Amino acid sequence: GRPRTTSFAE
Amino acid sequence: RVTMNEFEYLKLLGKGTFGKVILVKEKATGRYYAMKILKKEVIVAKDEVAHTLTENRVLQNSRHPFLTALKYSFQTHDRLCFVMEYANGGELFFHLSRERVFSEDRARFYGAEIVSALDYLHSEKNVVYRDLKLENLMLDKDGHIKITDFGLCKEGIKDGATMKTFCGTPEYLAPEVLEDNDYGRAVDWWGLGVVMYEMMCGRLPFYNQDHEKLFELILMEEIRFPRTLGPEAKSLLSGLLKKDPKQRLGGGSEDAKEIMQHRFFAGIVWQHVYEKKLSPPFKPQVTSETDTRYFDEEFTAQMRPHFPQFDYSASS
Ligand SMILES: NC[C@H](Cc1ccc(Cl)cc1)C(=O)N1CCN(c2ncnc3[nH]ccc23)CC1
Repeated sequence: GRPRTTSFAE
Repeated sequence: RVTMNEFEYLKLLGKGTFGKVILVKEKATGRYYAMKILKKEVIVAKDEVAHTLTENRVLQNSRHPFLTALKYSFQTHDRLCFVMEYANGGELFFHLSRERVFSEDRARFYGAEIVSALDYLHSEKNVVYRDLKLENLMLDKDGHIKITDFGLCKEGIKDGATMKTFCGTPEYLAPEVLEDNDYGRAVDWWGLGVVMYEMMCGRLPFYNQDHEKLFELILMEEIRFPRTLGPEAKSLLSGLLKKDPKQRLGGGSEDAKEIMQHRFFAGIVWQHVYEKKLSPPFKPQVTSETDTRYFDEEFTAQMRPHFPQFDYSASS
Protein backbone atom coordinates (compact mmCIF):
# COMPACT_ATOMS: atom_id res chain seq x y z
CA GLY A 1 0.00 0.00 0.00
CA ARG A 2 1.87 3.04 1.33
CA PRO A 3 5.47 3.75 0.25
CA ARG A 4 8.47 2.92 2.48
CA THR A 5 9.22 5.52 5.20
CA THR A 6 12.56 7.04 6.26
CA SER A 7 13.71 7.73 9.84
CA PHE A 8 15.31 11.14 10.52
CA ALA A 9 16.94 13.48 13.07
CA GLU A 10 16.80 17.34 12.94
CA ARG B 1 35.71 -10.13 22.08
CA VAL B 2 35.91 -11.26 18.41
CA THR B 3 36.47 -9.98 14.84
CA MET B 4 35.32 -9.85 11.20
CA ASN B 5 36.81 -13.30 10.36
CA GLU B 6 34.68 -15.27 12.86
CA PHE B 7 31.72 -14.97 10.47
CA GLU B 8 30.55 -16.14 7.04
CA TYR B 9 28.62 -13.59 4.90
CA LEU B 10 25.66 -15.26 3.22
CA LYS B 11 22.75 -12.94 2.20
CA LEU B 12 22.16 -9.18 2.03
CA LEU B 13 19.18 -8.08 4.14
CA GLY B 14 19.16 -4.30 3.67
CA LYS B 15 21.26 -1.36 2.50
CA GLY B 16 21.11 2.13 4.01
CA THR B 17 23.00 5.44 3.88
CA PHE B 18 25.06 4.46 6.94
CA GLY B 19 25.91 0.90 5.85
CA LYS B 20 24.32 -2.52 5.41
CA VAL B 21 22.79 -5.46 7.30
CA ILE B 22 23.95 -8.93 6.24
CA LEU B 23 22.73 -12.39 7.30
CA VAL B 24 25.74 -14.07 8.94
CA LYS B 25 26.79 -17.55 10.14
CA GLU B 26 29.04 -17.67 13.23
CA LYS B 27 31.96 -19.97 12.28
CA ALA B 28 32.57 -21.05 15.88
CA THR B 29 28.91 -21.82 16.71
CA GLY B 30 26.89 -22.35 13.49
CA ARG B 31 24.31 -19.86 14.81
CA TYR B 32 22.70 -17.39 12.43
CA TYR B 33 22.80 -13.69 13.21
CA ALA B 34 22.14 -10.33 11.55
CA MET B 35 25.14 -8.01 11.26
CA LYS B 36 24.82 -4.28 10.79
CA ILE B 37 27.99 -3.01 9.14
CA LEU B 38 28.49 0.76 9.48
CA LYS B 39 31.20 2.59 7.54
CA LYS B 40 33.01 4.80 10.08
CA GLU B 41 33.55 7.71 7.65
CA VAL B 42 29.85 7.91 6.78
CA ILE B 43 28.98 7.82 10.50
CA VAL B 44 31.41 10.63 11.41
CA ALA B 45 30.69 12.80 8.33
CA LYS B 46 26.88 12.39 8.30
CA ASP B 47 27.10 12.99 12.07
CA GLU B 48 25.44 9.74 13.14
CA VAL B 49 27.81 8.92 15.98
CA ALA B 50 25.49 9.81 18.88
CA HIS B 51 22.75 7.51 17.52
CA THR B 52 25.17 4.65 16.83
CA LEU B 53 26.38 4.87 20.44
CA THR B 54 22.84 5.15 21.85
CA GLU B 55 21.91 1.94 20.07
CA ASN B 56 24.98 0.28 21.56
CA ARG B 57 24.12 1.33 25.12
CA VAL B 58 20.42 0.53 24.67
CA LEU B 59 20.96 -2.98 23.27
CA GLN B 60 23.65 -3.98 25.82
CA ASN B 61 21.37 -2.88 28.66
CA SER B 62 18.13 -4.47 27.44
CA ARG B 63 16.91 -8.06 27.63
CA HIS B 64 13.37 -8.78 26.46
CA PRO B 65 11.58 -11.48 24.39
CA PHE B 66 10.41 -8.92 21.80
CA LEU B 67 13.56 -6.81 21.53
CA THR B 68 16.42 -7.76 19.21
CA ALA B 69 19.19 -9.09 21.45
CA LEU B 70 22.77 -7.98 20.83
CA LYS B 71 25.46 -10.68 21.01
CA TYR B 72 28.66 -8.92 19.92
CA SER B 73 29.61 -5.37 19.15
CA PHE B 74 33.08 -4.77 17.71
CA GLN B 75 34.99 -2.33 15.53
CA THR B 76 37.63 -2.58 12.83
CA HIS B 77 39.89 0.26 11.64
CA ASP B 78 37.26 1.44 9.12
CA ARG B 79 33.98 -0.21 10.31
CA LEU B 80 31.48 -0.61 13.20
CA CYS B 81 29.66 -3.92 13.69
CA PHE B 82 26.55 -5.05 15.52
CA VAL B 83 25.98 -8.83 15.62
CA MET B 84 22.28 -9.27 16.52
CA GLU B 85 19.44 -11.83 16.72
CA TYR B 86 18.30 -12.68 13.20
CA ALA B 87 14.61 -12.06 12.54
CA ASN B 88 13.87 -14.24 9.53
CA GLY B 89 10.17 -13.43 9.51
CA GLY B 90 10.89 -10.03 7.95
CA GLU B 91 9.15 -6.70 8.53
CA LEU B 92 5.51 -6.16 9.43
CA PHE B 93 5.65 -3.64 6.54
CA PHE B 94 6.38 -6.55 4.21
CA HIS B 95 3.44 -8.67 5.35
CA LEU B 96 0.87 -5.89 5.61
CA SER B 97 1.76 -4.69 2.09
CA ARG B 98 0.91 -8.21 0.87
CA GLU B 99 -2.25 -8.72 2.96
CA ARG B 100 -3.70 -5.14 3.05
CA VAL B 101 -5.32 -5.60 6.48
CA PHE B 102 -4.85 -7.89 9.51
CA SER B 103 -7.73 -9.12 11.64
CA GLU B 104 -8.36 -7.71 15.10
CA ASP B 105 -7.18 -10.96 16.73
CA ARG B 106 -3.97 -10.77 14.72
CA ALA B 107 -3.46 -7.05 15.45
CA ARG B 108 -4.12 -7.76 19.14
CA PHE B 109 -1.35 -10.38 19.13
CA TYR B 110 1.28 -7.99 17.72
CA GLY B 111 -0.18 -5.18 19.84
CA ALA B 112 0.17 -7.05 23.12
CA GLU B 113 3.72 -8.01 22.25
CA ILE B 114 4.64 -4.43 21.36
CA VAL B 115 3.08 -3.24 24.59
CA SER B 116 5.17 -5.75 26.55
CA ALA B 117 8.38 -4.45 24.96
CA LEU B 118 7.54 -0.76 25.34
CA ASP B 119 6.52 -1.19 28.98
CA TYR B 120 9.85 -2.83 29.81
CA LEU B 121 11.77 -0.04 28.06
CA HIS B 122 9.80 2.65 29.96
CA SER B 123 9.44 1.43 33.57
CA GLU B 124 12.66 -0.60 33.67
CA LYS B 125 15.52 0.85 31.59
CA ASN B 126 13.99 4.40 31.46
CA VAL B 127 14.10 4.46 27.65
CA VAL B 128 11.79 5.94 25.05
CA TYR B 129 11.87 4.22 21.68
CA ARG B 130 10.49 7.17 19.64
CA ASP B 131 10.58 5.53 16.19
CA LEU B 132 7.84 2.87 16.28
CA LYS B 133 6.67 1.99 12.78
CA LEU B 134 5.90 -1.03 10.58
CA GLU B 135 9.44 -1.11 9.23
CA ASN B 136 11.01 -1.39 12.69
CA LEU B 137 8.80 -4.28 13.72
CA MET B 138 10.06 -7.65 12.65
CA LEU B 139 9.11 -11.30 13.13
CA ASP B 140 11.31 -14.17 14.35
CA LYS B 141 11.02 -17.73 12.98
CA ASP B 142 8.00 -18.41 15.25
CA GLY B 143 6.03 -15.25 14.34
CA HIS B 144 6.78 -13.22 17.45
CA ILE B 145 7.59 -9.50 17.30
CA LYS B 146 11.22 -8.31 17.32
CA ILE B 147 11.92 -4.57 17.50
CA THR B 148 15.08 -3.30 15.78
CA ASP B 149 16.80 0.05 15.19
CA PHE B 150 17.32 1.72 18.55
CA GLY B 151 19.28 4.73 17.30
CA LEU B 152 16.55 7.28 18.00
CA CYS B 153 15.94 6.19 21.59
CA LYS B 154 16.28 8.54 24.51
CA GLU B 155 17.78 7.46 27.83
CA GLY B 156 17.06 8.68 31.34
CA ILE B 157 13.33 9.43 30.87
CA LYS B 158 11.70 8.57 34.21
CA ASP B 159 8.06 9.74 34.04
CA GLY B 160 7.25 13.30 33.10
CA ALA B 161 10.83 13.66 31.93
CA THR B 162 10.42 15.66 28.71
CA MET B 163 12.49 15.77 25.52
CA LYS B 164 13.14 18.33 22.77
CA THR B 165 14.64 16.57 19.76
CA PHE B 166 12.62 16.48 16.58
CA CYS B 167 13.19 12.95 15.35
CA GLY B 168 11.35 9.79 14.26
CA THR B 169 9.49 9.10 11.01
CA PRO B 170 7.28 11.90 9.62
CA GLU B 171 4.16 9.74 9.16
CA TYR B 172 4.31 8.56 12.80
CA LEU B 173 5.29 11.82 14.55
CA ALA B 174 3.02 12.60 17.46
CA PRO B 175 1.17 15.91 17.63
CA GLU B 176 3.22 17.20 20.59
CA VAL B 177 6.44 16.55 18.61
CA LEU B 178 4.94 18.32 15.61
CA GLU B 179 4.16 21.32 17.79
CA ASP B 180 7.68 22.15 18.93
CA ASN B 181 6.74 21.15 22.50
CA ASP B 182 8.56 19.32 25.25
CA TYR B 183 7.38 15.68 25.10
CA GLY B 184 7.23 12.71 27.48
CA ARG B 185 7.31 8.96 26.98
CA ALA B 186 3.74 9.06 25.66
CA VAL B 187 4.89 9.55 22.02
CA ASP B 188 5.54 5.80 21.96
CA TRP B 189 1.82 5.25 22.57
CA TRP B 190 0.90 7.58 19.74
CA GLY B 191 3.22 5.34 17.66
CA LEU B 192 1.49 2.24 18.96
CA GLY B 193 -1.77 3.84 17.92
CA VAL B 194 -0.61 4.46 14.35
CA VAL B 195 0.91 0.98 13.99
CA MET B 196 -2.26 -0.69 15.25
CA TYR B 197 -4.47 1.61 13.17
CA GLU B 198 -2.48 0.48 10.11
CA MET B 199 -2.88 -3.19 11.01
CA MET B 200 -6.65 -3.00 11.57
CA CYS B 201 -7.62 -0.33 9.05
CA GLY B 202 -5.13 -1.11 6.28
CA ARG B 203 -3.83 2.47 6.08
CA LEU B 204 -2.06 5.31 7.93
CA PRO B 205 -4.55 7.35 10.01
CA PHE B 206 -3.13 10.54 8.49
CA TYR B 207 -1.47 10.69 5.10
CA ASN B 208 -0.47 13.28 2.61
CA GLN B 209 2.44 12.83 0.26
CA ASP B 210 3.63 16.28 1.35
CA HIS B 211 5.12 16.45 4.86
CA GLU B 212 3.67 19.84 5.84
CA LYS B 213 0.20 18.82 4.66
CA LEU B 214 0.76 15.54 6.57
CA PHE B 215 1.76 17.35 9.77
CA GLU B 216 -1.31 19.54 9.32
CA LEU B 217 -3.58 16.47 9.24
CA ILE B 218 -1.88 15.03 12.32
CA LEU B 219 -2.36 18.27 14.24
CA MET B 220 -5.89 19.20 13.18
CA GLU B 221 -7.96 16.32 11.70
CA GLU B 222 -9.96 14.11 14.11
CA ILE B 223 -9.56 10.32 13.56
CA ARG B 224 -12.02 8.39 11.49
CA PHE B 225 -12.40 4.63 11.40
CA PRO B 226 -13.68 2.05 8.88
CA ARG B 227 -17.32 1.19 9.70
CA THR B 228 -16.49 -2.49 10.12
CA LEU B 229 -14.18 -1.76 13.04
CA GLY B 230 -15.32 -3.21 16.38
CA PRO B 231 -15.92 -0.69 19.16
CA GLU B 232 -13.22 -2.16 21.48
CA ALA B 233 -10.66 -1.45 18.71
CA LYS B 234 -12.24 1.95 18.01
CA SER B 235 -11.94 2.92 21.65
CA LEU B 236 -8.33 1.73 21.86
CA LEU B 237 -7.25 3.65 18.75
CA SER B 238 -9.14 6.74 19.96
CA GLY B 239 -7.30 6.53 23.28
CA LEU B 240 -3.92 5.98 21.72
CA LEU B 241 -4.47 8.63 19.00
CA LYS B 242 -5.55 11.47 21.29
CA LYS B 243 -3.66 14.60 20.24
CA ASP B 244 -3.07 15.91 23.75
CA PRO B 245 -0.56 13.46 25.38
CA LYS B 246 -1.98 14.25 28.82
CA GLN B 247 -5.24 12.68 27.60
CA ARG B 248 -3.68 9.84 25.63
CA LEU B 249 -4.08 6.30 26.89
CA GLY B 250 -0.66 5.63 28.43
CA GLY B 251 -0.11 9.34 29.13
CA GLY B 252 -0.54 9.27 32.92
CA SER B 253 1.66 7.85 35.68
CA GLU B 254 0.40 4.36 34.79
CA ASP B 255 2.10 4.41 31.36
CA ALA B 256 1.75 0.96 29.64
CA LYS B 257 -0.33 -0.29 32.57
CA GLU B 258 -3.18 1.91 31.33
CA ILE B 259 -3.12 0.34 27.86
CA MET B 260 -2.83 -3.14 29.37
CA GLN B 261 -6.08 -2.54 31.27
CA HIS B 262 -8.02 -1.59 28.10
CA ARG B 263 -10.97 -3.84 27.20
CA PHE B 264 -9.54 -4.43 23.72
CA PHE B 265 -6.98 -6.56 25.59
CA ALA B 266 -9.53 -8.19 27.96
CA GLY B 267 -8.43 -11.80 27.51
CA ILE B 268 -4.70 -11.21 27.54
CA VAL B 269 -2.63 -12.56 30.43
CA TRP B 270 0.35 -10.25 30.26
CA GLN B 271 2.71 -12.78 31.84
CA HIS B 272 1.82 -15.24 29.08
CA VAL B 273 2.52 -12.57 26.43
CA TYR B 274 5.99 -12.11 27.91
CA GLU B 275 6.52 -15.89 28.14
CA LYS B 276 5.54 -16.35 24.48
CA LYS B 277 2.69 -18.67 25.51
CA LEU B 278 0.35 -17.06 22.91
CA SER B 279 -0.27 -18.63 19.49
CA PRO B 280 1.18 -16.55 16.65
CA PRO B 281 -1.60 -16.20 14.08
CA PHE B 282 1.05 -16.46 11.36
CA LYS B 283 4.12 -18.67 11.20
CA PRO B 284 6.78 -17.55 8.70
CA GLN B 285 7.22 -20.40 6.22
CA VAL B 286 10.99 -20.36 5.95
CA THR B 287 12.27 -23.74 4.80
CA SER B 288 15.98 -23.23 5.56
CA GLU B 289 17.76 -20.80 7.92
CA THR B 290 18.89 -18.84 4.84
CA ASP B 291 15.36 -18.44 3.43
CA THR B 292 15.13 -14.68 2.89
CA ARG B 293 11.78 -14.50 1.09
CA TYR B 294 10.27 -12.16 3.69
CA PHE B 295 13.10 -9.73 2.90
CA ASP B 296 13.13 -7.25 -0.01
CA GLU B 297 14.10 -8.71 -3.41
CA GLU B 298 16.52 -5.89 -4.41
CA PHE B 299 18.75 -6.75 -1.42
CA THR B 300 18.28 -10.56 -1.20
CA ALA B 301 19.97 -11.10 -4.59
CA GLN B 302 23.44 -9.91 -3.38
CA MET B 303 22.59 -6.43 -4.73
CA ARG B 304 37.83 7.26 10.91
CA PRO B 305 38.39 7.46 14.71
CA HIS B 306 38.51 4.75 17.36
CA PHE B 307 35.33 4.48 19.41
CA PRO B 308 36.19 4.28 23.12
CA GLN B 309 34.27 1.52 24.95
CA PHE B 310 32.31 0.48 21.82
CA ASP B 311 33.43 -3.16 21.94
CA TYR B 312 31.11 -5.59 23.74
CA SER B 313 30.34 -9.29 24.13
CA ALA B 314 27.15 -10.80 25.60
CA SER B 315 27.53 -12.45 29.02
CA SER B 316 25.46 -15.08 30.91
N1 LIG C 1 13.96 -1.95 9.54
C1 LIG C 1 14.63 -0.66 9.26
C2 LIG C 1 16.09 -0.82 8.78
C3 LIG C 1 16.74 0.44 8.16
C4 LIG C 1 18.24 0.24 8.07
C5 LIG C 1 18.80 -0.37 6.92
C6 LIG C 1 20.19 -0.57 6.85
C7 LIG C 1 21.01 -0.17 7.93
CL1 LIG C 1 22.72 -0.42 7.84
C8 LIG C 1 20.46 0.43 9.09
C9 LIG C 1 19.06 0.62 9.16
C10 LIG C 1 16.28 -2.07 7.88
O1 LIG C 1 15.73 -2.06 6.77
N2 LIG C 1 17.09 -3.09 8.26
C11 LIG C 1 17.23 -4.34 7.47
C12 LIG C 1 16.92 -5.61 8.29
N3 LIG C 1 17.53 -5.70 9.63
C13 LIG C 1 17.39 -6.90 10.31
N4 LIG C 1 16.79 -7.97 9.73
C14 LIG C 1 16.67 -9.10 10.45
N5 LIG C 1 17.07 -9.34 11.71
C15 LIG C 1 17.66 -8.27 12.27
N6 LIG C 1 18.17 -8.16 13.51
C16 LIG C 1 18.68 -6.86 13.65
C17 LIG C 1 18.50 -6.11 12.50
C18 LIG C 1 17.85 -7.04 11.64
C19 LIG C 1 17.41 -4.42 10.37
C20 LIG C 1 17.77 -3.14 9.57
